[PDB]
Amino acid sequence: AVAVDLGNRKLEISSGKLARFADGSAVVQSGDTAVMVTAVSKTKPSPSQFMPLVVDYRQKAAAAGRIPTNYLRREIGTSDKEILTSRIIDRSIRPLFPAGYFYDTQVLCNLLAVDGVNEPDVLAINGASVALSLSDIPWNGPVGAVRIGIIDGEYVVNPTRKEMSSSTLNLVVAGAPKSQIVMLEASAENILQQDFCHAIKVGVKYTQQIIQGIQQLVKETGVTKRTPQKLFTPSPEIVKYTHKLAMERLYAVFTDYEHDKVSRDEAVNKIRLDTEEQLKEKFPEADPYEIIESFNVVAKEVFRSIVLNEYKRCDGRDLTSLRNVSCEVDMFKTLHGSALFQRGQTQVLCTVTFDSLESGIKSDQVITAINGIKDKNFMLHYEFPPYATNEIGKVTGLNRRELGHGALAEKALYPVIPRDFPFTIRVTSEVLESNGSSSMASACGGSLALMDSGVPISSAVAGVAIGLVTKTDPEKGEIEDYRLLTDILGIEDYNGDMDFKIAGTNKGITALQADIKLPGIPIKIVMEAIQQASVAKKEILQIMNKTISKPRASRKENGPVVETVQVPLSKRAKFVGPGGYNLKKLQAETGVTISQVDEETFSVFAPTPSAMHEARDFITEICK
Amino acid sequence: AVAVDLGNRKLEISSGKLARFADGSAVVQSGDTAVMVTAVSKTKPSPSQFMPLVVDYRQKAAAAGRIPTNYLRREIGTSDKEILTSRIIDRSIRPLFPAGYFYDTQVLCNLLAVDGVNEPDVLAINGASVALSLSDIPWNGPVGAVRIGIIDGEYVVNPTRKEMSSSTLNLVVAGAPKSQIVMLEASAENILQQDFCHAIKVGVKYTQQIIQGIQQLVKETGVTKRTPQKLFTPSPEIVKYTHKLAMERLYAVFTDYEHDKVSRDEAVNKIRLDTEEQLKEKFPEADPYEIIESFNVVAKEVFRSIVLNEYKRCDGRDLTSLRNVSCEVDMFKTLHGSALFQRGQTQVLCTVTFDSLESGIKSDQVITAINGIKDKNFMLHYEFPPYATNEIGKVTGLNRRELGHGALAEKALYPVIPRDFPFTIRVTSEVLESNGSSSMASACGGSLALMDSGVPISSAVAGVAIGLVTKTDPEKGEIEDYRLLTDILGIEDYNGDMDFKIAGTNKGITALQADIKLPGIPIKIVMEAIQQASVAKKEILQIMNKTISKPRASRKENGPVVETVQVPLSKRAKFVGPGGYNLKKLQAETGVTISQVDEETFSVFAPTPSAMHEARDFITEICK
Amino acid sequence: AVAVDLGNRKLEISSGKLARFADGSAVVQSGDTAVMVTAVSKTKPSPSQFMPLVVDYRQKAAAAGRIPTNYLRREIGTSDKEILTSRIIDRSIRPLFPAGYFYDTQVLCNLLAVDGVNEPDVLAINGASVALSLSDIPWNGPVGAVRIGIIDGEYVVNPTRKEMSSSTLNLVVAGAPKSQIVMLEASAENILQQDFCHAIKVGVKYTQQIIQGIQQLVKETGVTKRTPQKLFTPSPEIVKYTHKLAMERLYAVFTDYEHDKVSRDEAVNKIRLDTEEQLKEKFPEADPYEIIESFNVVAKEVFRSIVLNEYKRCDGRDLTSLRNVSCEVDMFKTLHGSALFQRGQTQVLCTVTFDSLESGIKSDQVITAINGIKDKNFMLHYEFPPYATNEIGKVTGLNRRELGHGALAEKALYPVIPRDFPFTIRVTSEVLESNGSSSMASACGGSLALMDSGVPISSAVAGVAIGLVTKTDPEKGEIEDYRLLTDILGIEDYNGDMDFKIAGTNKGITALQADIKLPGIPIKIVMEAIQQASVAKKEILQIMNKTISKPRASRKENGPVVETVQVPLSKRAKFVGPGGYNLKKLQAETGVTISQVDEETFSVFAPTPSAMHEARDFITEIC
RNA sequence: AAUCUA
Repeated sequence: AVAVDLGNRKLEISSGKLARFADGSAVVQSGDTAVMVTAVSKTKPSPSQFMPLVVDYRQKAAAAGRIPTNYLRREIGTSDKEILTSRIIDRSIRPLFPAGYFYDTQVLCNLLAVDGVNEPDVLAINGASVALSLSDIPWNGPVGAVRIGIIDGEYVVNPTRKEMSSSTLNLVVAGAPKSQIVMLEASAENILQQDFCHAIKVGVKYTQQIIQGIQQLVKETGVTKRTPQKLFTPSPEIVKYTHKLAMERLYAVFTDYEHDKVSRDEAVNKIRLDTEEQLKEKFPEADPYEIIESFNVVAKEVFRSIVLNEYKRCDGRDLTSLRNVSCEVDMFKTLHGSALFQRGQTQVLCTVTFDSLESGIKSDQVITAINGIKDKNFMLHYEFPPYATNEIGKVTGLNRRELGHGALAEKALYPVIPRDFPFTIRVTSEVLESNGSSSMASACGGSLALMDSGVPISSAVAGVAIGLVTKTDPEKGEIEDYRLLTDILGIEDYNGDMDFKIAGTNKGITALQADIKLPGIPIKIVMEAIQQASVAKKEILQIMNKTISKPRASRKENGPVVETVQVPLSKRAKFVGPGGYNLKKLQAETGVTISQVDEETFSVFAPTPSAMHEARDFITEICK
Repeated sequence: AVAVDLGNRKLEISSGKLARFADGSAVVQSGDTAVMVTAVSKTKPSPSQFMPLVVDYRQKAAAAGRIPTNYLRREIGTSDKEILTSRIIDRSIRPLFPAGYFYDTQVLCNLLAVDGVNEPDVLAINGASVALSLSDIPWNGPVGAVRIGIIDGEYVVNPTRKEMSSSTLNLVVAGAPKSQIVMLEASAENILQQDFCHAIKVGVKYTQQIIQGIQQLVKETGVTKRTPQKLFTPSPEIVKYTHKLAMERLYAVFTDYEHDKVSRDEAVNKIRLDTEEQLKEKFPEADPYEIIESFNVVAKEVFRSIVLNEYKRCDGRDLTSLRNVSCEVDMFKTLHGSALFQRGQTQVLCTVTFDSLESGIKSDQVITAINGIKDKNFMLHYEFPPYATNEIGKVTGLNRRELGHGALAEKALYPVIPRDFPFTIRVTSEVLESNGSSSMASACGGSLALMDSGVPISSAVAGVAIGLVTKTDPEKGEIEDYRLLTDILGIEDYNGDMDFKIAGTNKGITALQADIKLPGIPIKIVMEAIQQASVAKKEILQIMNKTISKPRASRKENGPVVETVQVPLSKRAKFVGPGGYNLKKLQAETGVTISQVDEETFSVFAPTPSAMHEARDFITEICK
Repeated sequence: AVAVDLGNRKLEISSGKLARFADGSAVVQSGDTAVMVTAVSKTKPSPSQFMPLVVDYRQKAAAAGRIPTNYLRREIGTSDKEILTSRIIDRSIRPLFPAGYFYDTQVLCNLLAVDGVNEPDVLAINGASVALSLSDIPWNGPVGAVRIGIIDGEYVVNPTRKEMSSSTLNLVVAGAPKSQIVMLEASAENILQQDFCHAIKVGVKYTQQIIQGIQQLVKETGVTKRTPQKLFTPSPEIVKYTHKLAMERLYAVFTDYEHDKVSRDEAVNKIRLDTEEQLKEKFPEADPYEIIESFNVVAKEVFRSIVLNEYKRCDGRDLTSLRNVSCEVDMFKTLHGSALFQRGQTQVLCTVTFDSLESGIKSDQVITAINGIKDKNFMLHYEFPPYATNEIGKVTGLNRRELGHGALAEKALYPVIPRDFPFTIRVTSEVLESNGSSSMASACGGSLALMDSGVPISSAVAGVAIGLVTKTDPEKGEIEDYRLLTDILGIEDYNGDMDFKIAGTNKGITALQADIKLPGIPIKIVMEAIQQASVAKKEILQIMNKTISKPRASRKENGPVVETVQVPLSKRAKFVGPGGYNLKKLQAETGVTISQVDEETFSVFAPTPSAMHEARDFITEIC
């Protein structure tokens, strides 16, 4: 039992009592909230040629969570917040795993107790760190996670639920030893850049104390690490031979500025098919995947050497230039709001739909209605159809990537959404084409569609992704020099080190999500990435303002309307019907929903004036 | 863009703007309704030994303006209407794919906008044709698709939502060039054969106009088709050798009239096992699938040659004779209605259950799973259990074929269902044995069960499946000679050219679904198949009428009962309970449904008189 | 058609009219309830290397066949009673399949009609026996299945639904020929052991009558069984050679009493890896699965010979000795009740949560009827997370084992739960570690957590699992001698013959689930297993009484509270809001549930007193 | 998905 003091907060780490059969287990307690995290890793390599790591953060009970009704419903039973927490934990621990660790690994978080004051999500990230640190699973260095908020101008570490409701910043920092950053996930209320960057510095300082406490527990326990039967990394001899074969061909392809996404990928694949043939004859004993990964290592190295040495990218841009940006509005008459945002080869269609407040946050069943509430009656639904990348995939159910991307785009637009709007605002973003940051494209497209729809937002929101390419000597592991790329392509995210998504208005930062593929990056690099994104964001907002700069004076005339119709008491029985049968039937044939607000008056919501005409006829004929 | 004029309707076809990464994309607009359809086909051969083709039609109710109803505020699962539309689109485009195209292919329909006037389902079929035509996917000539209605005796092309509700015919025709028909799918309010037949030729004329417009768009934007790695068809010299080995044995098996379904299949399989081992020796280098498919082609040719040359079928029937039909009602005492319909070796058990009216208004707003209500309170649930074919299969959901078969039988019996019935009518059809058109047997058994249950249907409904065997030119492809088969077996559907399922009253037609496997059939064959089915339907109805000819004078004694119970204002709180808890608990353990009618009246629906005795006893003690 | 008489009840069994394409089919009718069961078995062996039998029991309607639900199955699925009934049917017919019958088999039950009087679950078990008996699927003798209930001290065979509500015992017996017992599944209202044992004897007698009726119909039909392409039992030549190689090594491992679960399994796998390599050289032509299964046979045989010959278990204790039992309560402050129960290397964490009574209903007529409503507002949710065995598995959803084990643990604790409790009682049992009877440990842990939470249960409930090792005649098939083991380990469960899970208080039996892996066992062995378990339950109940012997005088100070707020008619519209908007908004921002009592009263349920305070502020400010 | 050192 090791206690770590974080200002006025107390963190307690324990192990050896619960779940002794798991490879690693830990209990993290703050106040009266305890989280038990377990780590299991199979010793037999997985058939899949990557690192299979699954994080499942499960809430035992909100009030009384009980159980989903049936088995297939139970598969749906995973809530949105549990999915988001699992992705944060996964992003915090994935970079620290060794290369070639192709072994099935599962990290499970079980909420032993929740006091309703201390948040269990932060404790779950630390619990994952302690469980892996104490386990025999090879995992490079412990990590510490804290939350930073700003309450009346003061920075608070791990704020309570009450403080978070009055905070202008919701930043979660995961830090590696010697003051590195592994995960950044923020949601700010359009706060200044200087205020934002100071909170990152404060958060990193706290995570070092947690790492110190975890290191003390690890030493006192006497942790021994397993030796995996094989680490799946290409041998240096095969890799340097692949470099000799395809250095010039890949260099010419990556310096060809006439390529598009498909043309470039086909050109690289054409070189690959030639290289794999020659590689197999030279090394017949090599594993079939070892041939594949050797080309990927060589191609990635050549791709990064061009930007490092020449400061020019594969499409002829320099380190700070954006791709072509085009915007459109009100492309379809019937939609309440519409926009088509294009950025390079990334194309996103955004639609705004208004609906009644009751039919937007209120569900029939109270038990499932919890956690489905929206503060401003605002939600964003993000779709990534398989045809966006010319692929075939199932379209049943939202996966975790679409869920996280929708939450990130909703976080960016949330601060500018006005309060007390008469209707629930639902923004739907569909990625028609994907060659880069579709989620930040959904923030810009969603901003345009909101202004077109006529909802009076405070300011336009633009997002951008910042890449990173570093040169690190293996003998030291430190970063010598690096480049920051603005508005990265898909290949730059794939062959880079960080996909630093950052969104906000021209005068502040609204959301941030840094996905670092390196085992930590210095504090200095993150600040420069934020500043570099500030310049790019202002340029994007200039292009957006040309298409539309202010919200329309009013909503479209074919939009929803909210009004009241008087129903007398003597007529209440026939109008509503037995058990609300008549009202339920009307809401089915026509989209009009009728809600009772007074013993004599009923509020009728009509999604369209034409939909009003069918409903108004329905009430009049029943009225007789 | 290309504009196609269809009477007073205008069709707009466009491409090259949205979703440019897919192999083919198209936007089809009618009025303010726009639908985007994309087609993606993999270039590597599928491991499956058939053509994997998936069509998904998603409503995306953001176009309508009322997208969210559930607590997740996003669509969960697939609606019944969405599944049926995906089936219609799939049937329109599947026959036009070349033989041996064993490549994964997905067609996705995104509803960009809907105006509530023009139906997007018809535009989705045309969009699938344009997307496939402009793509590089190997696909035959363009397919036009229109919906033909009859309003005040006038034939209307692509009727609006308002006209579709006043139409006595809902016919969808998909046409190929040269006025061929690839898909027929209709439901009529017991209309005459002459009126039904005229609408078909009117619809085929309009689909040629669409084809001409699509061909112009293909000419304007240059379309080059890909060359697949290979088309998986058996080699001609392999097929002709299999003919030498197994022509005589298959000829004897197919001319043996003492075979049943299982014995005929075993006899053919015995020849297949002996032939395959000889084929492998003759062609050691041949693909293992090429050996399997070569026998299926030879067997299909021998099976069809007997019908064409000798006009005699594999079971001894002629082209017009029906199978033995046995009807029998009143299966069990407690069922409200029941019937056991036997048609050859196809056995179907149909049950009728009377539910409350309140159980039929389940929409997505009330319950997340089920959306929509039936115009008449009547639905048909169709089951195809795995033991019907002596097979093992998952008994879970996600069965597209069962949903499609149930919809076909439901609309076959829909026109005769009486209006303003006091109870919801639920017809459950189970296939106990299957050797043919079990779906059509669900209409015959369903009407027998409806009459046995006491429902005053207007007239009896009988269904039948008409097969087809053609002898086309090996080069021209023109249909030279053909035979229409009445009440086909399973092997006649598998080895045939279409499964022409048409049901109706002795005086009219109520439903039709033509599943053509040929790349279009002449309009003359469709008309002759309709006439041939009219004669067969009369014979089936005569057999059915002997078992039962009119509905029973009253419902069964153990049928549902509805009457009110009066409670005082003082006892309302105790009777209803806190938040309706007492009513929901009594109605969950006793089985009755209680709905409030007035301030003193409660309507109780009891499925059985015994159930009302239990509910009455519970009311008495509560009222004490 | 054959009619079998069971006292005042009548069974009608017929075949040959419905679904003639299936391998086996039968209709079993009692009263106006008819159940149709089919059996399909593939003739091509499956590559699963075990018996792939799946039993699916489906009902057209819920609440005694009064609410149609077949149409809703597409998006909703199968309810838990359908899962439990399928499990019971599977356990009644699985042990009678021949060894090595690795062929896909599916048994499906279709409720043709239900009258709301005769329960179709019992008829489904008999229909599975008749359908398999008349089929060509290789299967052993027929099984008769009856239900026995005690109504006013009288034993009733196949009691009606109305009778079952007034019964103190719900016992389902599946019997084999020669009065053998195949499946036992009982829940009792804390009845005496002697009354429980007599009902088993009565049930076995009634199942013999059904078997004689089924055998008559089989003879009349003239059933001929198929010859399977292969039976996948390991060859005796390979088994005898594996014995020579691993008899001595496995003997030392199983007599090493310092082993724990992981070390013992690792030591066994060490021998398996070496022996399986030597086996391949001796029989290169042997099936690779045959090599695997031959070692499993030898290891099981050596494991059993130690118990029979020496009367010592693999961990050093004797046949009637329990494992080390550790109990602990009140570990987390905010939990309404908690308990950590340890039994050997089995660890179970049990939590008690109080909710409002309205949480039992699901707000929908069909959905609430599908899952039912618990009689005493009490249910137990049982989880078996994959880290309990150091395994990786899909964590979303509850499989068949988790649902059945949770129902067994809920059955044990149900008789002692008090009535008229102001709150809904939810018990969550999580298996942190598993090495034995986790479900039985969930009854003990749940009893500790209920007393700690302050629930006034009538008596503490303890459970245990009894194993069985028999020396059966190679040809005669009779049990020469046997040993009953108390509180078996997982390895003794794996290599044993029975999972006799049995729970009860200090003065009666509350639940029982016998999982027999043999093709029937004599009723004398069953009687001794019940007696041996009563001794073990006494010792367990004494240990748990030291940790906590009586429920706490009151619930925890941070538990739920139900209050009442009075609102005027003028302020009702503002308080409830448009269409109950404000009430639902509060229910999502604080977790409190407000329900209308009358025109003036609203009842507020708050999980914590703090939630009551903040919600009370909202009511005052909104008014 | 069933069974499964649960």
